[PDB]
Amino acid sequence: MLEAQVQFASLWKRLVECINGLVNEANFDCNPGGLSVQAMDSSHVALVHMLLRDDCFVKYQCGRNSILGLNLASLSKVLKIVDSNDSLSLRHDDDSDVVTLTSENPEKTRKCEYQLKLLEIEAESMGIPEMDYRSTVTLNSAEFAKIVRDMQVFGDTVTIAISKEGVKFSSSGDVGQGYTFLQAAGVSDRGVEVTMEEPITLSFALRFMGIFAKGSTLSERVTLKFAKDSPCMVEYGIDNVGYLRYYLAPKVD
Amino acid sequence: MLEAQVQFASLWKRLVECINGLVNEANFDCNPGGLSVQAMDSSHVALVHMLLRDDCFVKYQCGRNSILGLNLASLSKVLKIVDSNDSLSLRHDDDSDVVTLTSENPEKTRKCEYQLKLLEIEAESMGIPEMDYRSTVTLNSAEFAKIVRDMQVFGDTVTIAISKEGVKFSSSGDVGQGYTFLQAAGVSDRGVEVTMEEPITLSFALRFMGIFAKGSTLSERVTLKFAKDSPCMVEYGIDNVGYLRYYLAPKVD
Amino acid sequence: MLEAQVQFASLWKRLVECINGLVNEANFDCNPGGLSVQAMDSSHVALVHMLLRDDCFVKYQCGRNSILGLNLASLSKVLKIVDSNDSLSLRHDDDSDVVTLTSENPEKTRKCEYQLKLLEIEAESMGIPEMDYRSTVTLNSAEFAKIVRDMQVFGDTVTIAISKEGVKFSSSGDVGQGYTFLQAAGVSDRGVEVTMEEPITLSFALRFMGIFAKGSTLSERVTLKFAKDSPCMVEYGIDNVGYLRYYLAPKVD
Repeated sequence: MLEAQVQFASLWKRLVECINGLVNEANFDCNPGGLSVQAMDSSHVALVHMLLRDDCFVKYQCGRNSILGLNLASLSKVLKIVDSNDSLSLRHDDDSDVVTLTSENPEKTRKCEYQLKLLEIEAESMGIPEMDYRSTVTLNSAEFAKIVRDMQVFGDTVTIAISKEGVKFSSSGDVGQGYTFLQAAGVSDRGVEVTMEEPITLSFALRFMGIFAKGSTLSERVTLKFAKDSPCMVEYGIDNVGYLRYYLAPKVD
Repeated sequence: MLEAQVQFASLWKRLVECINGLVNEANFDCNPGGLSVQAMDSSHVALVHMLLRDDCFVKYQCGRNSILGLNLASLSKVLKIVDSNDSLSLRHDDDSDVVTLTSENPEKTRKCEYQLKLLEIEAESMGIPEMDYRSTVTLNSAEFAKIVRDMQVFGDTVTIAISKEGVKFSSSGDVGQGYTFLQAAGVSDRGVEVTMEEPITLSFALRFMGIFAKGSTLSERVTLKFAKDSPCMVEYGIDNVGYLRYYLAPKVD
Repeated sequence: MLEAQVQFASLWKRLVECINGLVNEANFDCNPGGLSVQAMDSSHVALVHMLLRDDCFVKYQCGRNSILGLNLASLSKVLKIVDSNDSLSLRHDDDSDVVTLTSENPEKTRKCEYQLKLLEIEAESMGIPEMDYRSTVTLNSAEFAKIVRDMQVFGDTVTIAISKEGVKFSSSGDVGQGYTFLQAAGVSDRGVEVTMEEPITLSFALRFMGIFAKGSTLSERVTLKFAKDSPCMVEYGIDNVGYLRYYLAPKVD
């Protein structure tokens, strides 16, 4: 008999969005740890890990370690109609086969309740190739989102070069050739924060880069980790309550 | 002969929207009382009745009861171009076969004039239902619009359950099952008012409540009236110079 | 060598949009007097002339008069991505065959470089039509723009009529008939400025007037010159650094 009440429904909304863009169904591992979603796309090139630490909710209950699959496509539909600044309780009951969403006014005068059938989804299998180590770059999430969305006019293959205090995005297509340089501002105190062990230059699929970048709604900064010849990682982190990561394979030559 | 000129054309633009949702030609009864439209949708389930009273216009001249058939499609198209803050004169001459919309700039520097051919429309049939209403809820027009656009994600029939302190809007369907609930106590003399004759519960095509709920461009509040086994009424008041009133058959067996 | 950096990219962005809606490829003559584009629509009925005087750029080098033909589709695409308020520099090296675009932050913090392949476009026939007569009218660009879009709900041919008093745009079609009238009697002494010799009433292909009107993003005002049985002209002066000028064939039975 799980329960998970976040305070501003806007979060769930911005999440399911990001994630729906990559898989249309997925399992919600509910542990008293918190909620997590792990999943791959249909072409098995990209990974989603999302954590919501139990201390992220304003209520919580997971004595059990239950799993709930559901339709993201449908959750996305129900979530679009849910006011941004309403509260939102996820809920289950033993073998119910139905999860139930519950929105309430701040002023406690509007109450909505939505109920989705669940699935019925198979074991995750592949997950968590780790750990990149070699180079880290951090930057403006929405800056980043733009840069991908931008490169896409050229090819659907971005190339990321990590230089001494440099991160360079190139692409090629029929149109021609673009790039974008970002020098590293550093380092304190109260811009781009490269931190390489290496000049390393991998490249990636833009379709998928794009899917990821939708994350910029959850976090102002975004972190990119690389390892020559390994699944790279893009991490959007909630400040005190969890993270969203994507891993994606390089192109090989 | 008929001249009828409103100050700000926004009002016309907004109204033809409301009603072009239900029917695409209507007869306008023009009489010295003012303009009135009364129309029924092709399936005979929903009736519109709109009245702009004579004083809604900055000036109004209607010797005799003439009837003009107008293609709401075309009208709507022409109103889309007329500016919100311009004035609009609707005029028709003795045996003119056409009606003419003239619009002027507040500063009289610009003058637009549009002529619409006018149709002959088979007489709009069944008459206004009434009257005794067990119940009467009155909530925010814009809220109500959201509620019916919301319910539409589920299925296309909305059940409206009326309680004291409550009115429940429920759906069902392939995506699942929602309900939005609005409560009604306090506070005189300072939400959602309700009225005690009985607990009553009817349901209705969402297709049509949708068409209705565009009424929220005309009035901050909408009023719902209901009676057992009878056509509900949704009335939006136009600034105390007319009303837009809709009626829909329950989806009873 | 050639090198032409404008201060705010906005200009090129709004510019390519204008001409891109007339031809999808065209020639960029760059002489030391400035940049010029002459272009004819495929249907050989209408004409773009566009100049930007050398004083218009923050840096401008053009010792000899080289031509660059290039794809307006691609160019439009690249400039959608470029920030309005970034600098943007245009370069071509001896016979390079590729032009390079270079955007930069005001604060030199992000740098972008795009490269496009150029082409050979064949010279488009007839120079520009010379003789102009005493019909003129100058209005708000944006009001002009609205009027075409407006007149287009009726037909596909606007009829422009210059009188001492004002200019009359009219149009007919399925929907009905419509006109817009504007006047210019006096300013006396602090929008419309007619200055004709004789009354003159031509008509025109709305499709193109639409295309032309996009110019309104360039200049707050717009001048239309006419001449009995001749191609009219629409001029959008850039603010003393250039002009965008369109020529269209009248339509006579």
